[PDB]
Amino acid sequence: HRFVQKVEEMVQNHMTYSLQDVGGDANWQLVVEEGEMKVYRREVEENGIVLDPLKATHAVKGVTGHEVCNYFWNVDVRNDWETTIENFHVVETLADNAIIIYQTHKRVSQRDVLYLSVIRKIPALTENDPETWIVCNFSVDHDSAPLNNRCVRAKINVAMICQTLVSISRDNILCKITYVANVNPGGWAPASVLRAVAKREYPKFLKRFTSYVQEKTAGKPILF
Repeated sequence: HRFVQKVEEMVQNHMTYSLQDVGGDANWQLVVEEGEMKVYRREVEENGIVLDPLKATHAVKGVTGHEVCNYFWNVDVRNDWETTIENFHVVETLADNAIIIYQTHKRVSQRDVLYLSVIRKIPALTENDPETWIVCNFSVDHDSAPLNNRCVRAKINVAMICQTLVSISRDNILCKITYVANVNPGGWAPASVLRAVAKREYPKFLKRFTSYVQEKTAGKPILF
C-alpha cells in the first residue's frame, strides 16, 4: 500500500527512540505510579501549545505482547474497553495489518482524529533476544475525511510496544509494555487543565486496557 514507507519509518523511529530508559533521564518526570505501571512526561511547549510527550511502562502477568497488541489494534473489540470515544469508523483497509480510522472523542470543543493504525511483529536479531509486537497509530490525511467545522482535528503519534518474557502456562509469562503518546490537539486550552486531564486519562486507560486483556485471555491457550 501507499503508506508502507511512512509506516516503516514511524515503526523504526519508535524502536530506536521510544524504548530508551526515561527513568534515569532527567528531562522526564515520573508523574503517576500505580502497581507495575509508571507514567512519565516531558513538559514541552511549541509556539505556546502544550505538546508534552508521554511515556508509560508497565508489566502485566499472564499475557503476551501479541495478545496485548491484538486487543489494542482490533477494532472489532474497541467498544469493550475504550472509554473516551463517541464514534469511530474504518475509513479504509490498507492491508491485513493496516487500517485508517476516523474517530470523534467524548467532550472533555470536540476533538476528532484521523489516523493510520498498524500492527507489526518485529523479529528478534537472535533467539537470545525477545520478539517485539508494536501497534503504531499516527495521523494521516484522507480525501474522504476532510477537516470539518464541528470538530477540532488532533494530530497523534501513539505506540504500544510489547515484549514477552517466558520462563508452559500463563503463570510463566510476563508482558513488558512501553506506551508512548505524542499528541497535539488543535487550537487552545489552559496548560494547567490539559496537563491535569492527561495525568488522569492516560493511567486510567492503561489500567483498564491491561486488566481487560488479562480478563479476556485467562484460561485460554496462549497466543505467542
